[PDB]
Amino acid sequence: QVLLLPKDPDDERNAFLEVRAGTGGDEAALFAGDLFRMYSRYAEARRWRVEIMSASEGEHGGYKE
RNA sequence: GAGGGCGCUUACCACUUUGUGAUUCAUGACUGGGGUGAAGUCGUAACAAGGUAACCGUAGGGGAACCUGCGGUUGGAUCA
Ligand SMILES: [Mg+2]
Ligand SMILES: [Mg+2]
Ligand SMILES: [Mg+2]
Ligand SMILES: [Mg+2]
Ligand SMILES: [Mg+2]
Ligand SMILES: [Mg+2]
Repeated sequence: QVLLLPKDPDDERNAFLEVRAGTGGDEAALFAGDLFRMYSRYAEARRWRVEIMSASEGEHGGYKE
């Protein structure tokens, strides 16, 4: 029942969280503004730095990338 | 002796070889389009007079649907 056997490289490194619109077009680019709101609020629960480097917005709102 | 056989020889002829051409299948850097997409970008050309009535031939032009010229057609509308 011992829990920490293996090692893990890359495991503490910072991420590049990319979110892209799938099927739906203007609405798949409108749920993508709610996955970014899912993880950017999760990264503030445990004190991380979101850094919006590139973002192209949808027509009716959200993010297409 | 006549005649036959063997040999030789010539004629026809299969193998095989050379030249060139047709044709069909495979393939080829690349390129012209075509078809299918439960989402993208740029427009809105068509269907209502679709907001420039559409369309046919042809010609020229333009990212693209197209647009314009000349002729034609009604498979156009409104005529108070
Ligand atoms: Mg139109
Ligand atoms: Mg117009
Ligand atoms: Mg018109
Ligand atoms: Mg027109
Ligand atoms: Mg018409
Ligand atoms: Mg012109």
